[PDB]
Amino acid sequence: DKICLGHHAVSNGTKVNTLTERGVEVVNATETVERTNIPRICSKGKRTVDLGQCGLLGTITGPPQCDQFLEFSADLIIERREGSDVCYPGKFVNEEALRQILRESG
Amino acid sequence: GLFGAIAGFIENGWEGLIDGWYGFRHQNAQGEGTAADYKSTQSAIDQITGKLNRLIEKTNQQFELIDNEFNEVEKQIGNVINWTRDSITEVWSYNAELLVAMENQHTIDLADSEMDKLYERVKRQLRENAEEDGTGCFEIFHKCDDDCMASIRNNTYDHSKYREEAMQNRIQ
Amino acid sequence: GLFGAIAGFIENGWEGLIDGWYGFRHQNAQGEGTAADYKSTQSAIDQITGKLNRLIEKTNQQFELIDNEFNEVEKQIGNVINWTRDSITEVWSYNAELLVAMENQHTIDLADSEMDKLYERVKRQLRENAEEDGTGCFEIFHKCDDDCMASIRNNTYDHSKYREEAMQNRI
Amino acid sequence: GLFGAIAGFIENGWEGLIDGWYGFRHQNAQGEGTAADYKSTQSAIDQITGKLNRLIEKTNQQFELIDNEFNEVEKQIGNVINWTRDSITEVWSYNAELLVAMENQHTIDLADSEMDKLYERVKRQLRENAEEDGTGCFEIFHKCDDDCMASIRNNTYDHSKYREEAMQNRIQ
Amino acid sequence: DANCEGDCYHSGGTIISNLPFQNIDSRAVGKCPRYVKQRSLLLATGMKNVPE
Ligand SMILES: *[C@@H]1O[C@H](CO)[C@@H](O)[C@H](O)[C@H]1NC(C)=O
Ligand SMILES: *[C@@H]1O[C@H](CO)[C@@H](O)[C@H](O)[C@H]1NC(C)=O
Ligand SMILES: *[C@@H]1O[C@H](CO)[C@@H](O)[C@H](O)[C@H]1NC(C)=O
Ligand SMILES: *[C@@H]1O[C@H](CO)[C@@H](O)[C@H](O)[C@H]1NC(C)=O
Repeated sequence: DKICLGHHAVSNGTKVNTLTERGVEVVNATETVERTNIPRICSKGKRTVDLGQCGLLGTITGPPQCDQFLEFSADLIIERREGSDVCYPGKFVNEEALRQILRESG
Repeated sequence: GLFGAIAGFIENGWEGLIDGWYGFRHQNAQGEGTAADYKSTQSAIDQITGKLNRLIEKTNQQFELIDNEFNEVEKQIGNVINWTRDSITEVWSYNAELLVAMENQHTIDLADSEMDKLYERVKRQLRENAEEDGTGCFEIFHKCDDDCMASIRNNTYDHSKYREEAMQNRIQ
Repeated sequence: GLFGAIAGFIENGWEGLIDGWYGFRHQNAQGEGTAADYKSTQSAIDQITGKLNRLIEKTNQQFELIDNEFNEVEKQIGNVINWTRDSITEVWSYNAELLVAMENQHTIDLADSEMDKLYERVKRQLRENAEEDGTGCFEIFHKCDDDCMASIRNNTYDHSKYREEAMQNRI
Repeated sequence: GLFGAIAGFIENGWEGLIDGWYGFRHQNAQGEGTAADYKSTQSAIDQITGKLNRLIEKTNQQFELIDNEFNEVEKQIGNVINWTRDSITEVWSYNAELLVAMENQHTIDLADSEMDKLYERVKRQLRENAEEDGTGCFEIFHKCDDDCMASIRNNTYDHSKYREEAMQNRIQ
Repeated sequence: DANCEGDCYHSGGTIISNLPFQNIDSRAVGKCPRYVKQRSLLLATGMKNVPE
């Protein structure tokens, strides 16, 4: 009479890397690096402001595009590529600092 | 492995055993039989779980924009930022690849230990009633029916009630 | 717990063993006894100590100020200085929690080994004059008085001077 | 942790064993002889090699010059860079010095593990024809000629052929 | 989209994931997995596979 004791295995396993070897088959592995993107701003339950054609600095001065964003209140602020802060041409001294102030302004 | 029983003297795994990770396969008068060992299999699964619960559902920190994709920031500061970010990416890329190798090396040896712990425990139950060939088997030297086999599994084997019989066949 | 012998075949620790970390507990006709083993105990302590000398009391570079609590700096350079510091704090926090987790994991297995190494030394001391109980005990098949138990402890046990009875009693 | 092999119950190494890393050294009627075991010696080498292959000569990111050795940059931006550079340099040294030790610790227990794997292999090979001395030797209880020790090495040893003679000499 | 909830935004969308590392945008903002150059780092969740 014999009694023998062993471990399980599978036909097609997954190769992994270790301290000491490349491509060593194992029973199961799972991924550690996320690659699946969601092509949308997921904004469930977040007070969101989509500035659109309004530039984030245009909320301070109020050019015609930003007439609807003079006193907004948000948790998530979105700038779009078509946003222009100005109507009469000009630019803000220290623009980005003021933008960084406004993005976390609420 | 590190304890040499996943590649050392257990030659291969048992693709049929889907009951668990580690288990018994006996042969006796009544015939063949295969069962898995819960107390061992769960000891390694509870351990991999610890690792996963440590790498997954981390609550990472909140970071803000310092760059601008639409209106590029000043050059000299844009380079200090591009430079700094590129450096941190080195660290994390290194930290990520090293951590997995550390963990994957550990898990692969960790499973060995559970095999050797099972093996070297069953052997002690059969104190002088059996001898180990060295393939992961135990040559039993007495009549071990399918109840005697299940006796071994749930650790009810009374080595004394077979000893005098076993010792006899051992020396002749 | 890679070697067994702490949660393994060894049932539980002895709270009474205050001499060292590992030890012997013998039972024979002359009575009872319990003593420590210097070799195994000191060989783990020496290791655990070596870890402490590797983390404790290590000097670091001098870092000066680039911020200001009172007269705040310009914002654009501030959010950069902050974004960098917050990014290094992640690195050193991850390095800390990981180092200690890896450190403890090796520490605990480090004590398994030294337990198991002690158990295996004794087993080959008494060669065929004793059998493996399974709970960390050795059923000696020859009368081993308190002077003989002392021989096992200090590694003066000569198995040939008892090897004769031994085998006669195992059969 | 460690295994008992290297510093433990094997007292010293063999400065005369240049054939490999691990090896046999029997003694018998016809003399003394020493030969290396290929499978274990290569098994360790295939492992340390796997470590170097991970450290030596790997793509390293291209980094550029934010600083200036001839015309020093502004003191305020320059103190941020000097600070960022020094903060990373600590990271890269914590990582390196830790990595080398974490590997050195693993490598030293690695080779230790391979010896025990050799030792406990041979034990099983001579089921009951030998007892372990405890210094890393096996007192063999039959007569083992040169083509016997060689059969022990290349794993052709049939223990059933020598067992009866062996089991007699032991118990007495 | 108000149907999904995410906390890691980049110029191309949201990253909703429990993994520690990401490989989607190095400039992603919010509560994000940290960026790695590697495309995939597989963590072992089983033993050495020794088949017949
Ligand atoms: C195997 O790993 C994959 C990785 O995604 C996981 O989804 C699956 O649940 C795992 N299966 C088992 C049986 O572990
Ligand atoms: C900084 O990197 C971004 C991409 O990450 C690039 O578009 C920009 O031109 C870079 N700025 C400088 C000054 O190199
Ligand atoms: C940087 O962080 C500190 C807290 O550590 C905060 O008080 C300070 O306002 C931050 N810097 C800026 C420019 O907001
Ligand atoms: C930065 O460090 C360099 C040496 O690496 C030194 O020459 C220079 O004076 C330092 N700059 C500042 C502003 O401390």
